[PDB]
Amino acid sequence: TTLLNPYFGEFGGMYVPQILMPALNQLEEAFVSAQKDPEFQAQFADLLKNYAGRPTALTKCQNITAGTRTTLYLKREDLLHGGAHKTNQVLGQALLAKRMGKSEIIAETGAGQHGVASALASALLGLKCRIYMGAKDVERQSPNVFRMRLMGAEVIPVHSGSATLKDACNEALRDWSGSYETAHYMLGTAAGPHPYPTIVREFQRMIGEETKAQILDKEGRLPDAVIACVGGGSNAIGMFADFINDTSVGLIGVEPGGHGIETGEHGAPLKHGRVGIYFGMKAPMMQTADGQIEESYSISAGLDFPSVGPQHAYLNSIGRADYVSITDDEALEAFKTLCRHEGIIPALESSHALAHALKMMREQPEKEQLLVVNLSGRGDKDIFTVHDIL
Amino acid sequence: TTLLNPYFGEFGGMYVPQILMPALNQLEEAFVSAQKDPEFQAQFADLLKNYAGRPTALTKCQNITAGTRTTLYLKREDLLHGGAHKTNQVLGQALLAKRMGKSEIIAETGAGQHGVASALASALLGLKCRIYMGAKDVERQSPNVFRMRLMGAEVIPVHSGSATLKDACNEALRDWSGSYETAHYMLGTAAGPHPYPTIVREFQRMIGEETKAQILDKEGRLPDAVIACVGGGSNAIGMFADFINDTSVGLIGVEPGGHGIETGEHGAPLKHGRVGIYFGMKAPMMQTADGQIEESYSISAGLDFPSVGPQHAYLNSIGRADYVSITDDEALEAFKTLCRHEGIIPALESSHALAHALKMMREQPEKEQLLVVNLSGRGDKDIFTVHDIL
Amino acid sequence: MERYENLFAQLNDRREGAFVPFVTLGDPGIEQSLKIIDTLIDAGADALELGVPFSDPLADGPTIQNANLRAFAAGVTPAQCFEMLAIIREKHPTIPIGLLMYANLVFNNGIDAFYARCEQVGVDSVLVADVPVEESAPFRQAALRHNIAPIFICPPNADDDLLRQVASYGRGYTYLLSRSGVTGAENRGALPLHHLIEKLKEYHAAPALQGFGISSPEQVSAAVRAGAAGAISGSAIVKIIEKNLASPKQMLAELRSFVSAMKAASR
Amino acid sequence: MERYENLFAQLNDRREGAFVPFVTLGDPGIEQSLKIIDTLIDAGADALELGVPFSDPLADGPTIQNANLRAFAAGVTPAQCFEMLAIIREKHPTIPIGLLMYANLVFNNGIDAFYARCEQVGVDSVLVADVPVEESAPFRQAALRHNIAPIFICPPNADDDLLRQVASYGRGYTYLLSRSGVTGAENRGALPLHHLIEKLKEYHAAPALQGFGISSPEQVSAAVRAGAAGAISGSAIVKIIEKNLASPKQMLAELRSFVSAMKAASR
Ligand SMILES: *Cc1c(COP(=O)(O)O)cnc(C)c1O
Ligand SMILES: *Cc1c(COP(=O)(O)O)cnc(C)c1O
Ligand SMILES: O=C[C@H](O)COP(=O)(O)O
Ligand SMILES: O=C[C@H](O)COP(=O)(O)O
Ligand code: NA
Ligand code: NA
Repeated sequence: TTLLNPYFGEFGGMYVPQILMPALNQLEEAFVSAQKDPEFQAQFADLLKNYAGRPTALTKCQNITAGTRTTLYLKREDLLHGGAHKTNQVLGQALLAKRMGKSEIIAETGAGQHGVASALASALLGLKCRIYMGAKDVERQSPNVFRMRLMGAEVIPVHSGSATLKDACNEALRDWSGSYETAHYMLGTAAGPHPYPTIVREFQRMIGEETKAQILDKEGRLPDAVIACVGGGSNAIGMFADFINDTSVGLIGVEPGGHGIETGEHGAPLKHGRVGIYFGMKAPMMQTADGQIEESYSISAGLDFPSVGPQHAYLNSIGRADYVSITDDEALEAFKTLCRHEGIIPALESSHALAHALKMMREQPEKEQLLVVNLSGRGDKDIFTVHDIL
Repeated sequence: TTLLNPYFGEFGGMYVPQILMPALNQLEEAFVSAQKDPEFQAQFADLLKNYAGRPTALTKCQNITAGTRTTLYLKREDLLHGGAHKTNQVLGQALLAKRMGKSEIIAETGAGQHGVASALASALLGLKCRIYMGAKDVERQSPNVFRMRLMGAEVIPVHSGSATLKDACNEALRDWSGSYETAHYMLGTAAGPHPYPTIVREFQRMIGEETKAQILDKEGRLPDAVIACVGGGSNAIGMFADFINDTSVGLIGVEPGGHGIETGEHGAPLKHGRVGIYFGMKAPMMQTADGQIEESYSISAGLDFPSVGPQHAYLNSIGRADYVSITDDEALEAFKTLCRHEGIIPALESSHALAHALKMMREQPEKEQLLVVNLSGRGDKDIFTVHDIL
Repeated sequence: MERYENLFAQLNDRREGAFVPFVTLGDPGIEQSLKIIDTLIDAGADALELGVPFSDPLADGPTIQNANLRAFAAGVTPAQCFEMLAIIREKHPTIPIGLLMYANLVFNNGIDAFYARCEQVGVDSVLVADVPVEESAPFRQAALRHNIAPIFICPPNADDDLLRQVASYGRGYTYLLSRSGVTGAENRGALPLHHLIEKLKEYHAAPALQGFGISSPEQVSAAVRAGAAGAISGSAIVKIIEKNLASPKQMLAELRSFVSAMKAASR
Repeated sequence: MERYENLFAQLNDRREGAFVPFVTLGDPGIEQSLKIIDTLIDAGADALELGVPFSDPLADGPTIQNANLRAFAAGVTPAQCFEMLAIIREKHPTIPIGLLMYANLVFNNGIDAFYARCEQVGVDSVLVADVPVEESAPFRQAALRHNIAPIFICPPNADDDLLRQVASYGRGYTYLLSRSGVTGAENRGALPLHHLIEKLKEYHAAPALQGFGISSPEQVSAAVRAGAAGAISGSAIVKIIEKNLASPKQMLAELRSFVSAMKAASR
């Protein structure tokens, strides 16, 4: 029995071993209570404003759109403390952990951004943080690993399975299965078992709320579409949530197409995978024909979650949101274009979203359209990657 | 003849070859005109707000000060677009360049942050940017050099002299001596010939203006002191300017003490150098007994300017501001402490300022004091340096 | 069929508890796993609990993570597991065979089709480790349509509503967890389980098999004395495989010695 | 003393322009620089313009940047330069000797003390390259108290107020820049300088020596024809040093050939 519906249509649920169900029910109840609590809301807003730097800017990109009838704005989550939107929801989850009387945080991370985010929130709020990270990811993200440790978190390499994000996800759940009485699991995206998809959307929905107010101020109308990359689905649902009931506003999510969908080396399970049950939820998964879970491939390390949030699968099924994919070369081209024409270095994750906006503009340059791209993070971390390719 | 006084007491002036004097007079007149122009002011404010992310947060650091009677706030220039305060004044200078009808930008850089800043502003505003950088600095700042080029600037290594910042400063002036009719020299600190000390302070003074309003809102009174690192003097004069007439507010500037003042391997010319004439101005310089200019040494690459802004030398001489120094090990300790206790990674430059605040707190823990440190930049760039030392 | 019911009746007539080993099918290869299983039965196993290799076994500690890695190195697939199961049933007509599965392998090609395949090969029960009672409806319904007992875990943090649900929905046996955490022989449960056991009997639940951390004879006799119908041991068995990979003959001898000892403790 | 005035009078009597080479003192070593200077004079230099090595010569192109680097490799200091100057004056009693200095070397140990040292060794003039007229007051005053002519640059972008100031303040000669930019033989000035030259004479300025980019005889004769009193050549001379570092004897021969040619062009 739960307070809120754990499903978005057929997708979602609470597919964890029975021993973890009390922890999920406890978290759901704490969340419902926090959402009606003016003191919790004031505390969250204060950290968002005075620690993280909200509200973030909405930047118009006239150099990019010159000569066309596209007007494009970027929502500047690259300017949030930590360099990516993940900071919003780790602060709310840290506060939920304290509300429940927990003193320890467990988190998983792939590219490391979620681990840095979890470590910074835990340092600020006095929580003891341990992070699980696939050993292959530890090897290729030494900078992030060192940032986590400078912030006082313990980083534990995971060598099982493929030694990447999914295996860190498993290990986090194995730990929580034994430590839930003292530790909160600070999950990194809008996926996993209920209530996580719902809590992560609500702790990211200020992205879309601010965007709406900002665009109304600057243009006096809502966007024709809002566009966001989809790794696990958090930045995209945070941008989409406030516009879901605005039927005229398009919601476009962009999964990584890797080397190309036809090559099979991609990370686009929503449109090109198959529904399965893993990580606590029923959702589209990267998996073999026999049901073994597989990795997502992208030039961008952070779009590596091999499934997708159940709310996105639901919005897709009813046709409220549209999902597309962008390849590695398209993302690289968008990264180069933003640097040169606007002086902003975008994360290679966010570059997928910007690449799809550029295609909408270039393919029909005389179509009048007001677009917002969620610039989910900054790309200083990606310059070596981009340098080596080039 | 000039419109504004080129001196702060005995310090400052316009010590350039005669051929550059028309360019300085032109710039001074354009600046005076821009400062009375509501359209220029609106345009500058719009870029600061909607592109750069102003206003920046003022963050209270209660974990750091626990157990003492110090209250400490950090002014969050680490959250400005580009990661450091330099972005404020390059946007204003880019606009002055366009106001004068110039289409090209020349800039110098040491650690590269000024070069990235100049390149981003020039990309946004349609200016063709060339950057001079000491070849020894080019070798040790490959990331910044690549960011400049991604943003479309031309980076030109300088091999003369010591092949570091002062030699790039010279080369920039040699170029402008021949190209001033089409190019504006976008100087990187509040130093050099008038009118640069004055323009750079006025294009950074929103740091102190916002701090004042923010502290009055949160505490209902002005700080007992505002504390900032001093490489060339821009972030510090931007923080100090609005408080100069508030006689109760202490102004403390922190030069790098390197390995220790007694070792001679430091970068503290204001308190430990000797007045000379170089880079267009009369000011305290790092120099030998015979008058040859020398480098500044610091663990932080960005506190490398071998002199200091003439306004700081003047504020010191009359005792309105106090200047101190912090060593490499003190800065490293402050860097570690902020990461672990507040989840913020500070630039090693800014860490000098924070280290002096920590000393003010620790040396007299029962003294009641409200302090603001200017957190001039983020320290993601410094993690390798810090990792290797440790 | 009613193999669990026949077993527990027989055992009750001898005042004996069940001893039920777990292994991962195909660890460390198909042929050796078949030999391992025959040895477990010859040495006194009353029933089998068997895993199908899966990419992400989130209820398992390192010992069983490694068994899965070994099975994958041997190329073991679910279809190969089903062929093994058919062969095990053809050799041994009465022993209860229960699967311990992860959800994605059951849902993959259709939940109903999975249970139908289990009935075709002779499996008696299925525990899906990452399906709590609250999500179990399609799994239990499909199990029952194909004469397969759906098994539920009764955790130590179980409340009364959960005990009633477990007792109502489960068949064959109830999996009584020794403790929180994941599988592993290193970590022994020490909580008193007497109350849960009595409550389950009060609610007419399927007989309880204690599992997780059972690695020694005294823990088998303790489980039976507390009122459980038996005990399951997996990591302890799997560790004997892992330590003897280089000597398949010695591996079977040690498995025999251990299962014999554990089974003796249930009498 | 009035060495520039005596020179320009003599030259006017022969309807000749002055040819004035520049070198950096101590490039490429003290002894060789002294020999270079004697050769320049023997081959026909009418006056000398001499630089003191400085760490940051911001008015100089690469050729002179390199002369400074060479002098520093030889350990050349300002005090060593002053000893050289005394020695040059002791050998040559009438030739005008002008310094081209950077401000910090003049201000270092006191502006007055610098000019006093120049008077003690026999220097006739000083041009401080990074002191514009607007900042020149303490420099010109100190120069005049020590019988040293303060020299100012008249740039191509000079307005009337600047011409008047230059004419009023300067003594000895006026440095007429050929063009914008920094020193260097590669880049030749081509602007007509006739108007500036006439305006300076109208305002009774010290006689004009054209400098920057003068590297060939035809440019010497062109400067004299336009009305200048002569011409200065530095990078062209310094390049002969740089190209002949390995053969000091050949270096002096080529310097002789070049200065002789440049001086012939002024007649
Ligand atoms: C982690 C990350 C993403 C992907 O995660 P979502 O949950 O899909 O938002 C996207 N952009 C940035 C910058 C990230 O750090
Ligand atoms: C460049 C820089 C400084 C030093 O320059 P100032 O002109 O003294 O402010 C200080 N902090 C940061 C972060 C910088 O990038
Ligand atoms: O039921 C199978 C489990 O593997 C038993 O737990 P264990 O591995 O801790 O013995
Ligand atoms: O007066 C000295 C300068 O060196 C002369 O210019 P130049 O080097 O271009 O000949
Ligand atoms: Na995904
Ligand atoms: Na300095």
